[PDB]
Amino acid sequence: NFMLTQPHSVSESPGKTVTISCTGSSGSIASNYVQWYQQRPGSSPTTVIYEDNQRPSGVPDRFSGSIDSSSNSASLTISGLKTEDEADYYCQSYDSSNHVVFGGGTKLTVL
Repeated sequence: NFMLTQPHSVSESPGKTVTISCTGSSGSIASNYVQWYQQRPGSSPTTVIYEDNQRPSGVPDRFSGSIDSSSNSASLTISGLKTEDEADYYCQSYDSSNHVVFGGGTKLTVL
């Protein structure tokens, strides 16, 4: 029953850098690839990271993904924060049965 744990909320001011973490529980974060999605209200999720740290074409380079095996976590880091970045973010991976697992989500507020 691999699960992904995310904090509810983060906030930061425009131009600064914010980090959203996603910690593996009942399994290792490194066993399967982590994706990150941006999602606005009533809209489908947008991929901002796949395969732990790959950006889809078009996604600004201020979005970066990483893995910290020592904390069993993955992180989405957003630098040079913009107002348009205010949104929900979900990490996502797979359990030992290759079924999809989502983090609980984080709301980013740009102050």
